[PDB]
Amino acid sequence: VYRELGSIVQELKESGDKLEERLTMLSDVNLLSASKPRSNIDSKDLTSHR
Amino acid sequence: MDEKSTKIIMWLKKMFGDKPLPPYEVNTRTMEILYQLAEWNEARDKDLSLVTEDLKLK
Repeated sequence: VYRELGSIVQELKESGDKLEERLTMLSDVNLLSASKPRSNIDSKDLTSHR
Repeated sequence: MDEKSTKIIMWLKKMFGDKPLPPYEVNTRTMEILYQLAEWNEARDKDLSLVTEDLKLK
């Protein structure tokens, strides 16, 4: 009984960890919709600087 | 006149590289023309460099 419950807890834990990882990824600011273009030209935008 | 003259001589040295600068009549008019030309070339060279780098990126 102890081995069986142990397996169920592990499966739930692995699923829980994977979900947290995905949520963290989806909350990345660069992925989030059309923030109003930045008013300042990004240092990485070489064309606008030129 | 002494500053414009220096700019012209430096510019001519840059353009003619390792070749001895040819002797020319240094008068007020020849210096003005050379000076306008030097300013124009410098401004265009800058513009062309920026365009060339951008085209590489594109």
